[PDB]
Amino acid sequence: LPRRIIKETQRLLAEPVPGIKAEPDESNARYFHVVIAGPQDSPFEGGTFKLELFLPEEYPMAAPKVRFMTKIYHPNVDKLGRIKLDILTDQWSPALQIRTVLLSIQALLSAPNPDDPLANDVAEQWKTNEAQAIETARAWTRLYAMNN
Amino acid sequence: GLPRRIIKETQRLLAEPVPGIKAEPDESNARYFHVVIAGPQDSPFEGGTFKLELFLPEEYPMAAPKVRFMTKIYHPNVDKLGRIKLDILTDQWSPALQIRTVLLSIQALLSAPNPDDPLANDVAEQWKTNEAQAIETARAWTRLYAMNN
Amino acid sequence: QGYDVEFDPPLESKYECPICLMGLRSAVQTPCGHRFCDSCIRKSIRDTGQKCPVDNEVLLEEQLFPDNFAKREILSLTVKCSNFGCSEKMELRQLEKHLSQCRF
Amino acid sequence: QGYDVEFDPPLESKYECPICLMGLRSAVQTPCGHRFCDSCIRKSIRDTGQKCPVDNEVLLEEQLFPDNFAKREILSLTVKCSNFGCSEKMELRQLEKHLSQCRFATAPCPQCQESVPMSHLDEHKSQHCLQRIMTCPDCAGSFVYAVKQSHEQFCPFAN
Amino acid sequence: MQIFVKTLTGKTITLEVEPSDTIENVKAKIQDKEGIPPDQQRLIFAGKQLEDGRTLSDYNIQKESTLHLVLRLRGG
Amino acid sequence: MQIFVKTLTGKTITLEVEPSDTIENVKAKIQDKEGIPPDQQRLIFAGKQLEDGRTLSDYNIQKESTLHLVLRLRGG
Ligand SMILES: [K+]
Ligand SMILES: [Zn+2]
Ligand SMILES: [Zn+2]
Ligand SMILES: [Zn+2]
Ligand SMILES: [Zn+2]
Ligand SMILES: [Zn+2]
Ligand SMILES: [Zn+2]
Ligand SMILES: [Zn+2]
Repeated sequence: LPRRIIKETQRLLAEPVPGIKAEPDESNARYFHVVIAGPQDSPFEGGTFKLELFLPEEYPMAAPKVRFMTKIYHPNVDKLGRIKLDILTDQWSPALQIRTVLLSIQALLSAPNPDDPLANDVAEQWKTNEAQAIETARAWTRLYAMNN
Repeated sequence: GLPRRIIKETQRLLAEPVPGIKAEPDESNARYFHVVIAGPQDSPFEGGTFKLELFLPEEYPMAAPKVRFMTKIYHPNVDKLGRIKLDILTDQWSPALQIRTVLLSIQALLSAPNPDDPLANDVAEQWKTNEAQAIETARAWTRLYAMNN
Repeated sequence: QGYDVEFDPPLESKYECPICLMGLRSAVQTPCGHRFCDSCIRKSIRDTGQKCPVDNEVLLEEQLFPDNFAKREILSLTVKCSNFGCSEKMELRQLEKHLSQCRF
Repeated sequence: QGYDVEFDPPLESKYECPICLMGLRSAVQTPCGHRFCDSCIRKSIRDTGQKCPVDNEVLLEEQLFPDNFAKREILSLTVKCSNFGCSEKMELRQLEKHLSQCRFATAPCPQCQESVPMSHLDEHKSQHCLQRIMTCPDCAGSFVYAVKQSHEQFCPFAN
Repeated sequence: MQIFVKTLTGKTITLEVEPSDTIENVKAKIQDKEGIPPDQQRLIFAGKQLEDGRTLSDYNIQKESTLHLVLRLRGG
Repeated sequence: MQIFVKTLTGKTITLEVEPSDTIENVKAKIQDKEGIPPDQQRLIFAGKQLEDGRTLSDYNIQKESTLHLVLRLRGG
């Protein structure tokens, strides 16, 4: 259960970040049940979004596998919960850790990007009709991301 | 401009003296050093106190210090003029080396004379062919010239 | 792949590898100006690409150099045994010497 | 050529240049594992020969590299101001910035090029520094305190 | 005020600043201690991506606050 | 045990030994700490060059005694 992972685990278990919860499964030490909170001044205020994070055999030399297991109206996140994020989408660094990944996911919620989209339909509405797209983001937050 | 190197080295020589090596700058010139080294243990020169004079050229530490014995010493690697045949001072000098390391090597040289790379040829010849006589004269030269000064 | 061992006092961040998170085995430094294990950074240039992991700056097999200065310093840190009831302390350098003649 | 400056705590020998015996200015490490100031070692290659001064290994202009990790830790070392009454500490990095506005520093005059403490260069307009520009009391004309004697020609203010 | 920052590796640096310091300055003072150029830094605080022009007081950062450093948002 | 050694530059290091150690392996402990290979080291004590064959107790070295290290390229 390689050393890099173990140290990194107990490092973020002792230094938990505001509104990010990440715990390994009792069974598999590489599978992390994650919840990130809707950030300050975001469309997703008061929201609690679950995530399935997993460390591949390659790690840390390759990026982790990450999905949103809660539905969220967001131009960089598709209907399957797959995520368009620089870190684990493409150019990755083995310096990076779970901590930094999860922060960057949080940072994605703070800055939705229609100009670098995955959900092509959402980003279209997000660019031309910001107001409504934000209201729908809030509505999806309220329907899916509370009391779960 | 009395380059920090020299200064830093100078106040360490006074504060952390090497056993049986005294080195103080002249009251006039900071680069000129009155030195006294002790005739080391179990040597020909034991009981001796030898005055030397060490000078730092303006190149220092990119060139070696120039040092000579002022005291008379029967030794194959020290001539009548007190110049010393020691590598440190000749070629392949290093600017990492310091006055301490020069003087320590001169102290060492007194314990371990070298007839094979001579300067006083008459002495070295004596030292190779008739070592016991040369060594006994060495203790006498020590005795006459390197005590009570 | 870095030095996995109980350091005491515990390993300071400057000798820790950003990639593996352990004592810098055969440490190498970038011209960028940071440190990694020779093995670890070389794997980062194999797979993650020609970049410094900590800056996203240019980095090639060629311009890595060994921080030999750092490597001693590291081997001079005192460490404990890793077999059960040992509790002997030593400079890291002779951990392998002692674990040949160790108790448990 | 290195960093000549009072460190407190005093400089640990690991950042000391074995040639000049100071804090490593633009620090460079050798392949044999040696720390020098770029300038110093490059002179040691010029005049002493192509070798590391400490272990007698082979060395050249090319194969030395800048120890950027060591240089930054160097500039983080706390140091004291080098003007007289300073009594203050800072990281080596901002010694230069602090010497601009040292409370106890000495600054030559814009007008008199007599050196003057920074505290008192403020007070060196009202109390005349010898080329300071007086305003005539009871006639209102600008002239340099040097040249008063000749302005006493011109206080015959018509109407 | 002294404020905490967590670099990529996870270890914690502490920096002396005042509230009228720009983020620009914080990244410059991070560069001096970690060698990461200002371009290549992204500071996150309370899940908010901090912008260069604005100040610490504009995001109301206080004494003993922990910034988190990550790498540049170069979306792809 | 725990002897002192003054390197070329002035640094004073400490080396754990036992009296029956050779000068050879002392010169090895210098190399590990200071990078200078044994061939280029010369060790001095009370004005004597210490020889590679003999032991520390053969020169009457003891607790806390300071050896001095200098350089080679001799016979010139
Ligand atoms: K260091
Ligand atoms: Zn590593
Ligand atoms: Zn053991
Ligand atoms: Zn230097
Ligand atoms: Zn070397
Ligand atoms: Zn001051
Ligand atoms: Zn004036
Ligand atoms: Zn007038």
